[PDB]
Amino acid sequence: SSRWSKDYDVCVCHSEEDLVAAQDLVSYLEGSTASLRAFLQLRDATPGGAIVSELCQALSSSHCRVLLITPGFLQDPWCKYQMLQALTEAPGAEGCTIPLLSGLSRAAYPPELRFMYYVDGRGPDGGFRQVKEAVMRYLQTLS
Repeated sequence: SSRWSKDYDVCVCHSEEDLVAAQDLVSYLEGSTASLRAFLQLRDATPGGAIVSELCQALSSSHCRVLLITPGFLQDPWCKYQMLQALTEAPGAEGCTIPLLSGLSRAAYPPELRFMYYVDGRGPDGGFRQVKEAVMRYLQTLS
């Protein structure tokens, strides 16, 4: 059998500042826990110019995604314009991301995020690791 069913299963979009974290948390599931194949596609230095790529269905082909960033960094226009896919430009119920926030009242993230999510991980309670528990709540769909 060569014909594949999907190209991407899980993607962890985060800053290189936590390259070790994303790889540490992903390593847990990669083992014999979730039995999935997650990949980290960090921003790469473009060759120069930049065009408007067609609808990236690949990003929507994924099942789940882990998003871990700061309230000050995510506040940037790049993160907002990039996360636009998770804001409104989403598939429907796939490629869902889990943005971790440290007790933010819509001060760091836009109002578009308004939904039945409720960002958790406020104060120094180990929000970083909490990202692993967040993705665990998504598996509930496979019950």
